[PDB]
Amino acid sequence: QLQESGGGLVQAGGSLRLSCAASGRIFSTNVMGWFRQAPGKEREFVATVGRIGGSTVYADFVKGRFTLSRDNAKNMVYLQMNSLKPEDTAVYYCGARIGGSDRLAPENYGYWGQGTQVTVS
Amino acid sequence: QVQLQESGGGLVQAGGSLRLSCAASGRIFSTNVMGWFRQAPGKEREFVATVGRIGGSTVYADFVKGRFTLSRDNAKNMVYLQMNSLKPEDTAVYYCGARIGGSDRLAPENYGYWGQGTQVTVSS
Amino acid sequence: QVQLQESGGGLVQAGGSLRLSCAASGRIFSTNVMGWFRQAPGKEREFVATVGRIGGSTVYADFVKGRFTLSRDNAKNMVYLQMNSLKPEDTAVYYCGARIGGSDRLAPENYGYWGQGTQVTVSS
Amino acid sequence: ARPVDVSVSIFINKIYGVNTLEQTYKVDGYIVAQWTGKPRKTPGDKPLIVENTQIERWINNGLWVPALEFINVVGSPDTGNKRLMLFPDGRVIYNARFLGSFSNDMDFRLFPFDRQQFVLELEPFSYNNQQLRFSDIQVYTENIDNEEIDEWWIRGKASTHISDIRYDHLSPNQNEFSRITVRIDAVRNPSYYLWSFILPLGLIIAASWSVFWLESFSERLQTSFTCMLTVVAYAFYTSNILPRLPYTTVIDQMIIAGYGSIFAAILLIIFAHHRQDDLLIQRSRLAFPLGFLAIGSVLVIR
Amino acid sequence: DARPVDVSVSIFINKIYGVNTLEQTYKVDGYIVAQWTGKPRKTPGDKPLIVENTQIERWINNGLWVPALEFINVVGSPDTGNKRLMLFPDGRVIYNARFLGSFSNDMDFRLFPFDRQQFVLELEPFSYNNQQLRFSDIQVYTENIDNEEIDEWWIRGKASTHISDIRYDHLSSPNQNEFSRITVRIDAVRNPSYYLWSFILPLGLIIAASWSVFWLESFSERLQTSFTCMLTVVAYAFYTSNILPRLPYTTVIDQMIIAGYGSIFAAILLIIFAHHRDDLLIQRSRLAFPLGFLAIGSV
Ligand code: NA
Repeated sequence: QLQESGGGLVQAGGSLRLSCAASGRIFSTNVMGWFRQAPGKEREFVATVGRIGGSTVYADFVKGRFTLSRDNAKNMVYLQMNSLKPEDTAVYYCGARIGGSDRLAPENYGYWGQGTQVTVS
Repeated sequence: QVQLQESGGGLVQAGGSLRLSCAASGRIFSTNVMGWFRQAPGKEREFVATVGRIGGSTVYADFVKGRFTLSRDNAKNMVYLQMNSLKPEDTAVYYCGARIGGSDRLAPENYGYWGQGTQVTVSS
Repeated sequence: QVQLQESGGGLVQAGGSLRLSCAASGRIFSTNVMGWFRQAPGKEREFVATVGRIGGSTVYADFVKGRFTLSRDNAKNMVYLQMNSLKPEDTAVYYCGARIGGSDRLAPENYGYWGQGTQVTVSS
Repeated sequence: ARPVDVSVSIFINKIYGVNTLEQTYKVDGYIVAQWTGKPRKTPGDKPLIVENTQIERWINNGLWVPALEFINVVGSPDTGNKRLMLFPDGRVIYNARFLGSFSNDMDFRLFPFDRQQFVLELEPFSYNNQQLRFSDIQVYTENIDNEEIDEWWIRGKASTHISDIRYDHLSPNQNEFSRITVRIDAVRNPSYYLWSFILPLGLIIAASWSVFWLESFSERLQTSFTCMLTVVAYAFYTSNILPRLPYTTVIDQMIIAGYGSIFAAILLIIFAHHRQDDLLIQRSRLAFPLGFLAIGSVLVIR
Repeated sequence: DARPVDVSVSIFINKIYGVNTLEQTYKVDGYIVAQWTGKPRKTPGDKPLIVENTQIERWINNGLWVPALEFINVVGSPDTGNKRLMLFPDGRVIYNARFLGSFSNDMDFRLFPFDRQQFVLELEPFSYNNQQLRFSDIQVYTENIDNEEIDEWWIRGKASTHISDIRYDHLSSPNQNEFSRITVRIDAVRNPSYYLWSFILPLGLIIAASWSVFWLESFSERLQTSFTCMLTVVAYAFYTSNILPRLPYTTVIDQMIIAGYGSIFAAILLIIFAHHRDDLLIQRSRLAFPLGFLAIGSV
């Protein structure tokens, strides 16, 4: 089970810190990734950890504005989102990679959370 | 298994245009195996066009010289041969065949389930 | 079970020409195994000519020097040796052999079913 | 200064040579990379083609040609013909044929019904996304006549992604690289494994239940060893053909269930011969079949 | 303005071997010859000039045009041995090179050991469309075979050739998106003698021998010899699996192995059913069981 939080309304240019609590059989937070889905559009990748140590994979629209971090102690990941713009308005979901061979593919993620709404004017 | 029916040919003046169509029906899950052939009285059945191995490519006989185009409609299981700048030498009955096996897209031997054919005549 | 029969030999003057024939009969699947040899009085039977491994090639002894030419008629199971510019050194019995096996078509030991041979005498 | 926009096209001719143990596969194809440099003068003001060894002479003279690395290639790829096409307007097209061994995560636990995702990951070796960024990617694959003769069944058109990899060990905004990702989905052709492996195994395991129809404790126990020995004889038939893996597959679990079923019968047969002449429990000619299928369904819960 | 350069090609195939059934590849050793006419040039003594191996590079650097020809269906870079340019004063240029490469082609081994294959070679310029370079003709020369009893494959017919044009949709960047292609094809059939005498014949005697269980007179004998037979097919299936090629589908021999399993299994059922329903009457299926097997075999 996964639960998101930290969404809300923010002014264009502001910041938000999304949080994803993980519970259950999850040896490490590496398997977790962030996604977003706007009304009518498809669920698109946002961020997850890179294969090799020190690397992180971000969607092309991030452009250095977001930053994925992890708190293995609390078994969590955070998406620090800055310089937000109206294009970023969507429901942000937190997923857990359940195999496959594509970190950026929603098809390879299960245990999705309810999602947390992010709205930018 | 399958059956093929040509259509779209007729009489046209040198330089005109025709569009041949071939409709397939039966145990066929792709139109990639279909190929156009022609055969005028006096000569042997010679290859004209079919799909290439890699996506986006198409194989044409040396006598096409870019004048004929093979298009596809996988949804309707139909192939089309747009023939332009027609010459009097293009006169023949154009056949539509389905590839049975082998590994030579150009050899008619590897094609079966031939159709009745459509006559294509080009005058001056 | 193979039988070989030579012919075409005879008397000729220096610089003349002969055309030798060899007819094969029995369990033979091709004329490629056939090869010409010659043996002089008190000399070891030496290689002359036979087909090459790759199509269009032919093996000739060093003393041929472009003078002889090996051709064949597979349909009739026959090979021919055209001998031009004959010299007294070419006097010998010319034998027709079939290549049993091995991997050295220049070695008489890899040939069998030898024929009776045809005499070639170059007078001078 | 803005980064160079590099457009990429990957043509995949063949994917084959899966190494289950190493989780690798071979990919033959072409890679095309196009970008726009500064205008230049060419013979007859027409496009100029430069092939193979001659490329090196333009690079030594200043022509910028960035190295694009296959992130997931094992060893140096086998690069064949390669050319440049230099347009007078500045456009540059780099084209090369490659054969490479590529790796990715591959799970064969549902063999012979497993499903794999063949991946190519491409990234500039030295230029970050402030200097070189992939603007787009297109993939072209083989037009299949019929897949009944093929080992893998392709499912869907190639999937693509363009993302940014951020490296924490390069220390301002100069530690992000542009990465292309291509994915080909495929399912294993199971026909052979169904008919020549799974089916004969079911017959062997089922035929071991025949011992219960023998009318002598001597016959039943002795024949149980011939069955145990048949499962072993079948074990090295599967081991000699099925891929080498560091874990058990479906077939493997069947084989293990077979060992237990026969070993169970040995105990029951002995248990029946000393419990009270218990031909009633020897009538477990239906219990054993039922118990196996029950546990068998649970085995394939993955 | 200028017409395409006409290139005449000749291919000498020394050996097709090393078939890999699962990879659908095969090895080809041979020569490639490519001839075209360039700008007339001076040559020492006005005789043809010969340039070999590393020296060829110096001539390309000095402006000599030598287009790269690619084997479309070669897997990996081919192993090129000696290579040669022959330059004539009238302009003719003849490129010659030895090659060994692994080639791919659609190969169907479903009728093994009675399968027929078409080994092909596909030649196409790597960079020049058919407005700059076209193939004028293709000649193919193959090996002269003595006796094919020792050869794994039996060649049938003369090598077929094709010259065609390949049009690429992705090259719309006026009318230069077409490439000339040569195609060679070698038709061959497999030599099945080995597989008939060492694989299909013994497997027949084993499947047949299993049918003699219906001639044992006690029920405990019929069922126990059936396991000996079952174990013989298992041992035999493994003998075959260790020699016959790896494929993603069953072959004739595999279906025979499978039929051996089904026959023995069905017999094991008939032996028990006949016992509990000591009926030696149906045990007289000594002729019924083999016929029913052959009847189903056709289907
Ligand atoms: Na025994």
